[PDB]
Amino acid sequence: QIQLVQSGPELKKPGETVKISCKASGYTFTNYGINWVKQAPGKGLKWMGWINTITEEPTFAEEFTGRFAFSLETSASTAYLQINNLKNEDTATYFCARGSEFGRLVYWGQGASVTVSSAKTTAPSVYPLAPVCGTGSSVTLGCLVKGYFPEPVTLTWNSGSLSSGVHTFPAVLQSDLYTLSSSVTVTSSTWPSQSITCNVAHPASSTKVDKKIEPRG
Amino acid sequence: DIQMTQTTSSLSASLGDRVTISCSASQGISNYLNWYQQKPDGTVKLLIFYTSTLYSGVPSRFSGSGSGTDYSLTISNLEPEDIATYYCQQYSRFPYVFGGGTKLEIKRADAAPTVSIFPPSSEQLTSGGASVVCFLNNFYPKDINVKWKIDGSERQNGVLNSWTDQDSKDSTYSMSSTLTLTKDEYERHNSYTCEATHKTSTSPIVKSFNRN
Repeated sequence: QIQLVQSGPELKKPGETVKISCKASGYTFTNYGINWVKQAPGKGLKWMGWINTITEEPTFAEEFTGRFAFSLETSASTAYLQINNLKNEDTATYFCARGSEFGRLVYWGQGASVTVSSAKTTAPSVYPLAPVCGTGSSVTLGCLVKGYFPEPVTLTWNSGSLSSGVHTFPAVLQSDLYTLSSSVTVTSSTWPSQSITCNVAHPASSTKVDKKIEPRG
Repeated sequence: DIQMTQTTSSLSASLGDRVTISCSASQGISNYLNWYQQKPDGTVKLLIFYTSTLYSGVPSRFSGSGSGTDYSLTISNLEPEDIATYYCQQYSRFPYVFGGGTKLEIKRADAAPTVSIFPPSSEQLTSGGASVVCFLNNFYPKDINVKWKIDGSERQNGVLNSWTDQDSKDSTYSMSSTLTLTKDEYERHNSYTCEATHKTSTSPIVKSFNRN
């Protein structure tokens, strides 16, 4: 039952303040300290520091002194991470892990994503990608999801009934907005015989876009 | 503070074989080193602590050794659920430092990429946009280059690339190269090609179309 539950994702502008919580349960909170680990998107793990749950004393690393602060409320068994004057470099996922003997980090949290950007919430523009007017045993279709914010987005084919032969590519940033694409490869006899529909859901803007791939002509 | 460097960021090996991950330290850390596993979904769990000792719940196929400045994580036989990124962590001195990380990937036979080019959607053109998407699916190894030629001229600016992780089933890779540009820039030419240079072929794979 020992688990660490953090807060949800955060969307902040450059210069603002963010506070990340870390709910502890299943054990006596004052028995172990809490660590904080930073991970920039596409990069490795970086140990920020830890805080003693008895003395409330933080211990920061090299590149985490000045704008960072560890705090906790023992009456609620929750540790807090705070970053002041947010910068673009702070855009990362922040983990919390319970400290133990032999200097190990155990019972990690699910991580709290923090995105520092000036971009507003934008619904994705979903476009269908049909192949050129022309041959072959298989045919590849595509679906473009362009210009949305923030993450995540969910893309399915034919409401899930089409799972095999699907390649959904990771979102790529472009002018403070995300862009995603997906490809599906099926036999040449099933399309345009059956209908291939692209399903894109963006919960951040409550958007559910269906998009049939129609042949060019 | 101590610098922890894992000399190999990427590592390929077949399933069922023995794999070893090296972890070097700038100074002696007296066997005070731990190992962590981060699954592709993001979850992090402890595997080995104090060089050799396994953690509770960790399969017996895992093991750790080394002393002084050089340490290693070893899997007797590689399993499909072991495909993840492994980080080493020292704790001899504060502050604690993680390694660069080593991503484990499965080795397979070389495969030629299936290239597919897609002209701008008619719906996108009505909004002033014109993204030329080029798919390169199911290939091996991971290394591959894409070249965009427009009317015979190489286009290097405005290219958006995305690579997927190693495929769960056939252990292949895929890339999505998009040529993002406006409708005006699109209607200035007509010959849009997508060249794919790969290990499996001496001559590049070309996919093109026209605005005809």
